[PDB]
Parts: sequence; structure tokens; C-alpha cells
Amino acid sequence: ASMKNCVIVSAVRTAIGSFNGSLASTSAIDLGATVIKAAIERAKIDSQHVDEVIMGNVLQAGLGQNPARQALLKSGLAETVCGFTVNKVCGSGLKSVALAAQAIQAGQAQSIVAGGMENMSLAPYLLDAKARSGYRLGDGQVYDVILRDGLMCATHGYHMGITAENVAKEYGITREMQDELALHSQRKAAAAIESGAFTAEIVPVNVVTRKKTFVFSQDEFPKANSTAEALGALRPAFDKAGTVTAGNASGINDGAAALVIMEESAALAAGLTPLARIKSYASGGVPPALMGMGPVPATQKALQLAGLQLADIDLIEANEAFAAQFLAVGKNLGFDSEKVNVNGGAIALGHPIGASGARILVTLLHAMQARDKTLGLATLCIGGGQGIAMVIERL
Amino acid sequence: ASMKNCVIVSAVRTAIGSFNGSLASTSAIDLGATVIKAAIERAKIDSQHVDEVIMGNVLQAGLGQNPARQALLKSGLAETVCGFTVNKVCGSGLKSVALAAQAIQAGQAQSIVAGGMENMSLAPYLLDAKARSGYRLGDGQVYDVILRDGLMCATHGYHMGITAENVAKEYGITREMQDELALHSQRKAAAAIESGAFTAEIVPVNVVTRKTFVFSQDEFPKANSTAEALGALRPAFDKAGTVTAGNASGINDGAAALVIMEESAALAAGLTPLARIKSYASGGVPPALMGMGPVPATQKALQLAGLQLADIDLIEANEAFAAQFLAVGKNLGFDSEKVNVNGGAIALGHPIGASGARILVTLLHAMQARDKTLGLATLCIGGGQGIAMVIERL
Amino acid sequence: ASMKNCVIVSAVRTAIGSFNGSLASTSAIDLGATVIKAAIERAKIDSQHVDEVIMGNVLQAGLGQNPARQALLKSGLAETVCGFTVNKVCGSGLKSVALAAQAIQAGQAQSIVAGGMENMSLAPYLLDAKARSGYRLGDGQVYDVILRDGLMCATHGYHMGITAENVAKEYGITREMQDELALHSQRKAAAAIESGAFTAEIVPVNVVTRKKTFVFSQDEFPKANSTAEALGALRPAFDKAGTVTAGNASGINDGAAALVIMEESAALAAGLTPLARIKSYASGGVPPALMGMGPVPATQKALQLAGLQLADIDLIEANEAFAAQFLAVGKNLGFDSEKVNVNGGAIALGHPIGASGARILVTLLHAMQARDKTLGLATLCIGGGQGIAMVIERL
Amino acid sequence: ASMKNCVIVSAVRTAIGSFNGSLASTSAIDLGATVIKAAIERAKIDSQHVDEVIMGNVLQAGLGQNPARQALLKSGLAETVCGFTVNKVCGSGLKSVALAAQAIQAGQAQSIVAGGMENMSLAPYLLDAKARSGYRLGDGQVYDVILRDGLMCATHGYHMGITAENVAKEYGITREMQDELALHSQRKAAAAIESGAFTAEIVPVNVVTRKKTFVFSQDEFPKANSTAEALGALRPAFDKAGTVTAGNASGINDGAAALVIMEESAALAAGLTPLARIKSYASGGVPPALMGMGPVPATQKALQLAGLQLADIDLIEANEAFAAQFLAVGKNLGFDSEKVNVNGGAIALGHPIGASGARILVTLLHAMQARDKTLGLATLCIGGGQGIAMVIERL
Repeated sequence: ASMKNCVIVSAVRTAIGSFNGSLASTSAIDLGATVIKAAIERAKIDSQHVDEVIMGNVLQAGLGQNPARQALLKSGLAETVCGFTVNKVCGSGLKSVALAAQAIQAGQAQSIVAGGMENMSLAPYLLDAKARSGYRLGDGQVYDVILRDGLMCATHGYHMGITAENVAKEYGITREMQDELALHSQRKAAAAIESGAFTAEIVPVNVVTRKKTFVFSQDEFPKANSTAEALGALRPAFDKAGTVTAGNASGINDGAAALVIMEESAALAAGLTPLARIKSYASGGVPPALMGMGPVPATQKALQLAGLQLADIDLIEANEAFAAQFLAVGKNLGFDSEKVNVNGGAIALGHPIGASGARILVTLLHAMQARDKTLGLATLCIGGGQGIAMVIERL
Repeated sequence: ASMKNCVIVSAVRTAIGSFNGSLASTSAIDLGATVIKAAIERAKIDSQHVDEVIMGNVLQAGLGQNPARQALLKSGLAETVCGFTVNKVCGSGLKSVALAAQAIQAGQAQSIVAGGMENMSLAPYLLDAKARSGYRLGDGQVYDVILRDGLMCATHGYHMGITAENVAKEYGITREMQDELALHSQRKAAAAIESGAFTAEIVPVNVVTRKTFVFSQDEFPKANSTAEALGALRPAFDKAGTVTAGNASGINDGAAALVIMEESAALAAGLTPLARIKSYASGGVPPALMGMGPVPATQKALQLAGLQLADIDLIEANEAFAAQFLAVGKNLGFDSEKVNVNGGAIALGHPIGASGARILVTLLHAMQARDKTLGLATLCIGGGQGIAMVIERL
Repeated sequence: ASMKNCVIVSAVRTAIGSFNGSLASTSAIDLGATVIKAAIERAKIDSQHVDEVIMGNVLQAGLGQNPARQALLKSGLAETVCGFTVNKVCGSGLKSVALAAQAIQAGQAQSIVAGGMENMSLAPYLLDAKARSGYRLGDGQVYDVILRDGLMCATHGYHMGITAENVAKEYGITREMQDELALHSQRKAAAAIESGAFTAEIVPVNVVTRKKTFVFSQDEFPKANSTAEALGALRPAFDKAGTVTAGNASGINDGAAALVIMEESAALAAGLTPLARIKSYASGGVPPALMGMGPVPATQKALQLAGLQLADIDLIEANEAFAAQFLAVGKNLGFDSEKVNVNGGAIALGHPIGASGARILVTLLHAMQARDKTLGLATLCIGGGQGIAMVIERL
Repeated sequence: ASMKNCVIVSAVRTAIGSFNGSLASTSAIDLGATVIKAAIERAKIDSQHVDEVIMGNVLQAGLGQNPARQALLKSGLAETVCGFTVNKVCGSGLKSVALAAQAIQAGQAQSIVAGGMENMSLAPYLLDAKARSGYRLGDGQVYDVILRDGLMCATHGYHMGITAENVAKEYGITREMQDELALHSQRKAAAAIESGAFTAEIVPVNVVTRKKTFVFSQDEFPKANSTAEALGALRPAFDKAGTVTAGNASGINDGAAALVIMEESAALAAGLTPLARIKSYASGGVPPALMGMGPVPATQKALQLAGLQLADIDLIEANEAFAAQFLAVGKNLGFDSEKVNVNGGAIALGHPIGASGARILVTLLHAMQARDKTLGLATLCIGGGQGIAMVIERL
């Protein structure tokens, strides 16, 4: 057998909600179902021709057997359509797309929906280890699952924000550099929102509660009228002696994203329109303490697999979990800053952990289309000391 | 670019612990680290040549960021080695192997460790989102994660055991048929244990508490099981039903892993391929009938391999419930003598995220012991899926 | 030895907060300390002459050893002053005062502060004993203490509201009758508030939070938007086929009340001014299913012990936990509706369960003073099938 | 009106269970029902001539509306019989009896069942009170109700055991003194058990569970073959440099006790046999840090009210919550050790907090009968810095 080509046929995302914000009552699985259905619709594929659904999701606690399969079922897909759920932390949503592409390239499937989903506002709490056998006597604890499974380092026991401080120190990324980057992200996001740059990529969500009904269609994390002065006055969020603040880090957020990926000859034979070819993908490992540098080896490997140099890439989405690591990555790889996050990034837009990797890919494709660019790179760091990267080529 | 062949170079598992038994103080991730390291050792690969680690794990709650990655680091692999955690419920451990094989076949890696790990004893209890945003007024619930994320159907809200009842009714699988099958499994497992048939595949685990001892023998098998004792058991899930604790698997702890490699690269390194992965597939069925998942998965796997079922010499078909084991057999036409020759999960246990890899490890060793050529490993998956893999001994 | 006379020397309450409202950050014990201190101040007694403090409190869970004793200490009383906490559910605050009177009449004390305190907003949630001995396998429940220890029948396992439906059916109290009564309570309460009728009896509470700093002095439960039409449009709260709604029942509420009670000769010898003599008190029992009828036997007995007929009473406070039971009691006893709850009742004002019995007594005495009336009756029903009543005579 | 005389007509208790022991599946309320019914049977009163039931209960969390009233109903008393629940912490069970005597002396009742009940094994756990509005973000705690509501000082936030260390220091009570006292209590209890001395006072409890079925009739907390050597080897429980251990302090325990109390001339006219007259009672306050000294002012007051000197008392039950405080109280008052806790005390027998004050009164009465003594004193310390005492005259 010879390897096949894989293409993207559609790409969609929800608007990203704030913590306890507009999506705080909409399960991760319902957000996933929303983007799966929308990606199917927008691709104009026959929904009975979907071979698998692969979805990232990090905070799986309490969500029930295999969130990806629940989401595909809730989307309306037939019971015969398989799926599974991927946890590579912040990389989960892009890893899902990379696995879809691999399955297609390998001849194992022709059509897959892939992406990620996360609702952090609805993450649960855990009882301490004594609950099953009995607390007996004495107080106990309850553990926040966001922190335990999502935002704390399992190797070192400190917050991802501390890994960001480590990177800041190791690569000489100052508080002022981090705040300038943040303000840049805020400004680009505001301009993208105001110009309608995200209109094409966002599927609205109807939100119904006892109190109110409303349609959520605009990213709500951005901080209007951000200024260098307001940023410089914030206190550090993770260490009193540190540099990382709520203003130069992304947030806790809720959202989902998905893409239809298909074997190229099959998409063409079905009369569909390939939007981009997936050219390469790769993952990389680094020390957990320096997890924010994950994108460096992932990107190097991806570019090598694509037969490209970094300069060949027209547009880059590099996730902004923390300004500190965003900057250190860019400095190490030599990113042309004018090509990166042209519509703003996670500091403004948010970081729904299991969706973000797919979210950035969605934003990347649509930005390449708007600017008629040919080659794009999406990459992000991963808690536990990893990175993932993907290169796509517009058609 | 051309597709590559993938081979198994080693295969190992822990003994399977009972609920609150010998492995109940050993974290899933530590069990995973054990089997990763052992699989690497047994393969005689250079451990710096591992490209990725892929591990199944279902009850992820409270285990911390990306359990597979923690397990690979705890095994001693370098920080440059990537990994990720797979959740396809009961299929997770076999799915991980299938993903490893695929990555190899696709030229994206040369050497992967894959498998699965589960400690159901250590699964936590959970307060739902209301603990975070406020209960406000009125009662809430505290959820056993074993049930919520492992053993209850997310679509129907009832136990996997109820899906087994559905299957028993739909396919005419009686209580007596279920109990006969359970006794057979108990007998075969006891004979396998007694003859040393699991000795080659099991990596012992050192357990330290309190208690210091070595765990090396599967402890879920029920000594002196009888048709009479089984026939008297009360149904476990429905008072008018057929499924009991004696004709269903348990809640269990364990792990399993295999070294998978591109075939030319294994040979060039002077290693010994144990089997080639010939095909793999997944299938979807109604969640209410999830125990039937192996049927389409096996059909597809066999078709991908260019084989008929009769070509297969040995089969491992997981026994989550006798009801579904039997219905699956009837729908596929299994030769009962070729299936679960060393016993199955009714006797051995069902550590959910590991079981898919566990059966593969057991299959391969049984094929070696009996000098057989073709083997099939398959299992049902909560939520209405199945997975199957065919391997060919070298 | 001869029995002694007992008099009221002061009577005070907090304004009654709404659930999650103005008092929701002020602990029951701090509310109790506030009224204990104020009652002592208003009585003009030497505070070293207080022999005991007796406080009603129903939701004791998590409040620490003997809430009454914590309140007395927080009020500034010496550690030599004893106290204890009474739980007769809704009757607790009146029972505390009855006990104080009895102790004084029996020559066991000369001066006692009695009342009740409740913060329902701050009531905890609970894990039952399986948390201590171990869940083992399978789920458990997390119980709202308001419901478990306050508002659900321990005998029948249903809400107090269902007992109100039972009473509505048994005594033929219709939805319309209930709503007419509710509107009347709302109207009397609004007029009493507006005319200042509660100024003398209320002690203000200072409230400080991160968000707000303010003084709470006006009952906030009353519903300005009350009309027969709005009330008729409400859905039943407890039974879809029933009559009881949020509009014709009291609320979940926060508040406290206290009174200084003294032996009569001693109050006079100290140069203090008795406000009223406690003439009698009694408790009664009825079926838990019909607990709202508790006041009938309690009142009958209290009247007999006072040597009075119901027509001798000038003013009545009969608590309005539910219009259904308020009305059924009144019909049974033959209350002159113009003498009852002249400043409005709990449907408008609220029902902080362990305080309400003392609260109504405070309201009664001040209303008797305003109207120069001689004989008063305070009575209320009690979950679990009881009632309590007290008759007082102005001096 | 003139005061009346109050007599005890019956006195009964359960055996005391160990933590997680024989009574650990029998609710406090069911234990209370068992002693209420037995006390009524033993008194030979018409089985419905009860005016009120008054029960002590400290850990009321999650037990439902007014545990005393649930207990009286479960005992089979008619719904017309009133009841309430008392919380004066460790003093609750004796406080209930005192209140019953006061109501009778006051002419307000003729026949009351009073006592206390506690099941510490079944005490629940509490979520942080913020769970109602939400933990929001970050780890939290779960609180043991035994500790929060029973065993920790609400004023100082430390364990009753620490108050015991405070008293040991203040009054010079050494580890060796404490251990000698403990061994003495163990020995007396073992001899009392072996001689049948508790047989008359104990009501057996049938325990039926899925696992086990048996009759519980013998106190199970006593430690068989206690020695000075085993005691001297124990580690301190509450402070590493301290004196208080599991061997010289009481336990966490389950149990209940109740008495029928009646007006004297009416008991006689009914043909009943008074067992003792309640001669006096009182409560006292001390610093919470020194709560174990509570019995001193309570006992001084009770004796003064009875017109007696300490030396007139024939037998004393002084609770042994901690040897340290037991001894300090005895030294301060000058107790004749030969007259105190003649059948052993709580170090051997256990301390079911809301029951103990009634429990010791039951033991005192039966011991007076066995030794044909005339005057008895029952007293105990109370968390929060109180004490209570009662003097009885045989019968």
C-alpha cells in the first residue's frame, strides 16, 4: 500500500467563553456535538460517510464513558460511527486532528471529524483518597479537578504558571516584554473581532437558562481598553516574586472546535472542495519544568517532515498560554512576529485546554484564506513537557 | 511513500488484582511505568530509541496531567519521549496498540510502547459542577467514578450489566448458558495458573505497605467454582435478570504493554520479531447492546487481513459478561475450543483501560505455547463499540 | 416556696434578611450576639447581673459547640454567664423565652436573655455517615441542611409545604383564600414599614463585605410587586395539583431576636421599667402531617392557664409559615382577623426559623405599646407536629 | 402558686458503645426511643401520661427536625406529647433532666421523660459553608462534625483534650496522677460489670444488620487487663509534650439514657413509687480554655441551693472526660475519692456526649440504691466553659 494525502474540508469553532461566562452551562460534550455537526454541515459531506470522530478533552472527570463518543452521538451521527477521546493535555485538540490525518494517510479511514472540547467552568471536585474506605475521624480535603488534572504539573506539583516563570527566567523574558506581548494580542484580537475576521469560523451557540436565553457568537475573554499601565500594575498570579499575571497569561475558558478531514481523492470524487492539505505533524518532548518550550522540537520535526524551512511558512498560530513561553519559543525558533497570531491569541481569546489545539488550527486556516496565503503552522505547548505542531498547505 | 510493516517485539502484563486487593495501593500510573519498563527490557531495544508511549486509561479523574506521559517518565524514559492517553473505555488498551501500529505503518515512528493501565480500587469519588458554582438549594449527589466514567452507560444511565441483560434477551442467552460459560472460564484459568501458562507474560509487582510482598499471580479466580454455587447466586443488576457476580467479570486493577516496531528496523537492530500486526478495526453498535461491539470490529478486521474467521488459530474475546461473550460467539461463529484457552475475564478480571492490551499479551503467549500462526483479540466497549486486532506469529 | 412573676424588660430584633440577602454573610451566632447585647442595653440592666442566656437555633450543623454560649460570649458577657441552645424547630425562639420565664418563676434565676437566631443562607451541606465509614462502591447524596434539619418532615419525609397542602385540604382552605391572606399580609407589612411601626423594635446590623459596606435596618423580604393577579399566576411550589406557592408561604430567611426577662420585684428594685408580665405559656402536639394546626392546642392551653377567653386578647401574633395553616388555625379558634398580625406577618416579613418565635413576640409587644393594648397572644406552628403559645400583659 | 416537689420514678440507660462498635448502626434517635419507652415501662406510669419529652443531643447535624420529638414518636408516645431538644454540649443530658424538674416544680407539668442521646459513630461530615454559593476555584475542605460541633472549642479552635492539658498544667496534675486515676476507673468498672452492678440500669438493645445480629447489654469501652505499664507507654494524644492520652481520657461513644420525672403528690396518688427527690440543680461558667473546671461553680451552687455541704453527700458521679480535669475538680472541691464513681467512670465506660449527663445520673441513682445511700451528686464539665450539677435524695 502507498500513503494517501489528507485534506481539510471544513473547520469550525465555538466562540470561547469566560470562566463562569456564556458557555458555563453548556457541557463540554454538547459543545463538542455542536462543532461536530457544524463541521459536517459546512463540509457538505454525506454524514453517513463519517468513519470516526476523535476529540480532545482533558478534564474527563465525571463526564461519563468516552466523551468523544457521547459527543458524536449527540451530534446526530449514527451508532455505527466509532470514536475515542484523546488526552495530550493542551495538545489534545491538535493531536486529535493529527491522528485523523494519520489514519487517513494510512488508508484506514476516508473521512473523520476531529477536534477538541472543554468546559472548565463545569469541572468537578474530588473527595480525598479516604472517602471510599472512610474518613473515619478528622477533616479531609476536596480537590479542584481543573488544578489537579489540567493546570498543575504532575511531575513538580506546581502550577503551569510556575513553568512559565521558569521559562521567563531561563530565556530572559521580562515582565515588560510579557506585558507588551499581551497588549499586542489584545489589540489584534479587538481588531479581528471588530472587522468580522472570526465570523466565518464561529458557529453560534444558543444558550438557554432559567434566567435568560441568548445566542453566544463573539469571543468574550478579550479585555477592552487594555493598557500598558493597567498591565504593569497587576500583581503576579503564581509567585509574588514573579512576572506572570492574569494579564499576560491566558484564562480558564470553555469552548470547542472541529474539522472534517478526508482522503483527498475521495473528497474530490464526492464533489467537495478541499480547503488545505495536511502536510506534516509532529510532537516533541522537553523537561516538564520548561513545558512551554514544547513547540520548539515539535515545530522542528514538523518542518523537517514537510521538507520546509520556517521561513517558507506564511502564517503561524502559536498558542499564548503564557506570554513568557510564547516569547521564549518565538526567540528560540526566530518567528517573524508579523506572521504570528495575526488575529490575536489566547491571552485575549482564552484557553479551553482540550479544544485549543484544534481552535488554533481553525483560526489559522481561516486567516490563511482571508490573506490568500499558502503555508501555515499551528503549534502549542503541553503540560508535562510536550509540544505539538502541524503544517498545512492551502488549496 | 510506501506503508511499512509493524511487529511486536515484546509483550508483558501485571498480574490482575482484585478490587481492594494486592494492587489496590499501586497507582495506575505506577503499574503503567512497570509494564513499560518491562516491555522495553524484554524487547532488548535501546531505550533511547523509543519514539512514543501510548497508554489506555479510563478512570483518569484525579490522576493528574496526561497519565501516559507520567507513566513513561516514571518508567525512566527520557523527557524527549512523547506520550498520550487514550480513552475508548474497555477498548482503550487495544486501541493504543492499534494507534502505535498505525503510526509505524505510516512512517511516523519506528518504535513505540503501547498498552493500558487501570486502578479501579483507587478511582475517586466526585462532587459534580454544583460544588464549584454552588448547590444553592436542595440536595446533590456524590459520584463513584468507577460507575460514572467506567461502568455506567452515559447514553442510558444504567449499568453495563443491564446492557448484558439486553443482549441476553435479544440473542436468547439463558442464565444456564451464562453459568456454564463462567464455570468453563474458571476451570481454564485455574489450569493455566496451575501449569505455569502465565509465567512468561507476567511481570511481578513489588508491593510495600504497613505489608511487603511480591504480586505475581492473578487473584480474581474463584477456587472450586461449581455449577450449583453459580446457579444459586442472586442477579446483580436486575432482580428478574440473568447476570450475576459469578457470570460477569469484576472490578480490577492492572496494566499491560508491548513494544511495537517497524519490521526492518527491528531486524536491523538484531531484535527478534514475535508477531506481525496484520490488521485492526473498530465497530459501532447501539449503546444498549454494547456487548455486541466485537462483531462488526472482528468482521472488519478479518476482511482487512484477507482472512476468514476459520483461518484464525486462537482467539481472545473478552468476557466482560458471559451474556455478551456468548452472543458474540454465536454471531461470529467462534469455535469455542480456540477461544480464551487460558481462561478469560470472568475468572481473571477486567481492569478496564488495560484489558484490551492484556488480552493481546495473553493471546500472543498462548500462540507461542501452542505454536500457532494466527490470532484474534477483540472486545466490547461501553457506549456501543468494539475493537479487534489480528496478529501473525513469526 | 412561692412562684414568682416574670416580666419582659426589653425586646429587640434584627431586620429579617432574604435568602442570600443582606444578612447572608453574618453568622447566626453574630446575629444572636447583636440582639443579646442590644436587649441588655435597652433593658438598662447591669450586664453582670445576667444569670443565663437561652437561644433558639435550628440549623446548628457546623456552628460549633453550643451556639447560644458562643453568642453570649460574643455579646461581651462574662464567661461566668451560662447558656444553652434550644431546638423545638419553628417554636425554638418562643420556647427559649418560655424557659426563661419558667426559670424565673421557679426562683432559679432573676435575669435571663432569651430569644433565637438563624442564618439559613449560611446553612451547610452534608455528607451522611457513609462518608465516615466509607462509601465503598456506588454513589451517595449531599444533603442541604436547610431541608434536612429545617424544612422537611422527619416523620413523613416531605416538605413542610406538603403539610400545608394537607391542612388546606382538611380545612377547606382554597388557593384564593390563601392568596387573599398573603396580599393582606404584604399590605399590612408595607404600611407598617412605611409608617415606622418597626423602628423601635429593630436593631440595625452593620454589614461589611469585599463588595458592599452598609447598614441593614429594614425588613427586605416584603414583595412590593404584590397583587391578587401576580399571586394567582404563581405555580404551586410543592405539589403540581396543589395550592401552596412561594407567594402564599413564608421564605427562607436570616435574623435574630432577644428579650431581657426578669423577676418582677428585682426589676423594680433595680429601678428598671417592666414592659409586660408573662401571664402563661404552653405547647401542644398534633399529627406531623397537620403540623400547621399546632397553635390550636397550644393556644387553648395558654388561654386556660391565664384564666382567659380568646375574646379577652386585644392583639394576636400568629405566625404565617403558610397561609393555608394560618387560615385553618384562625377558623378553628375563631380569631378576630382585625386583631391579628396588625403589622403584617411572615409571608411578607420572613421566617428565620429558630428566631421567629422570639421575633413575633417582639413584634407583638411593640404593637401593643403602639396601640395601648393590654393582653397579647403569640403563637406558632412547629414542624414535627407541635405548637407553642404565650400570653402577655402590658404594664 | 406554691412550688412543687419533683421525683425520679425510673432511670435507665443503654450500654455504651465504642466508636464503630455495637451501636454504630443504631441512630441516636432510635437509642433515644429505646430509653424513653423503657423509662416509661419501668416507671409503671400509664403509658401515655407523659406531658413532655426533653432530650439532649449535641451532634444534631443531619438528624432531622427536633431529634427529641422524633425519638418520642418512635418510642410510641402519642402525637399530642410535646418535646424538644437541648444542646448544652456535654451537659445536655443532665440539663434536660434539670429542665424537667424545673417544669414540674413550677407546676407546668406533672410527668416528663428526660435524658439524652448521642451516636458519635454516625455523625456526618460537612462541606465548607461556601459550597452553597460554590467552591469556585481551588482546593477546599470537608469537616468532621464530631470535631466541629462536639470536640473542638469554638472559642479557641483547639480540641477539648488541649483544655485538659491547660487544666493539668494549671492545677499540677501529672501524667502519673492521670494514669493512676485511669487504672482505678478501669478496675472499678470491671468489678462493677463482673458483679452485675449495671444490670438493673441497662436496657438491652437488639442490633440487627445484614452482617450481624445480637443483643447489646454490656458496656464495651472498658479495656480488659489495663495496667500501669501499658498506660505509661502510651503516646500523648493531643500534644507531643503533653500528658493526655487515649488511656487517661474517655472515648468517642454511642448511647442514650432517660428518666421519668413526676410531681411527687400526684405520683403517690397514682400508686407509683418515687425513687428519689431532685433536691437541687445548677449550672456554672468558667473560661473556655479551662472548661474542665466547670463542675466547681456548678457544684458549689447546687449544694448551696440544696442547703448542704459537700460532706453531706454520700455518693458522687463526676464525669471523667479527662483524668486531668477529673482530678483537678476533685482537688479543688475536696472530693472524698472513695465516694466518687464507685462503679467506674467514663475513662472506662465512654462519653456519648449528649447522653452522658443523664447517663451519670442513672448510674448515681442505681448505685445509691445498691449501697442504700441518701444523698447523691452528679456533675460534669461542658465544652465552651461550663459545668452542671444536680443533687438527689433517696426515697
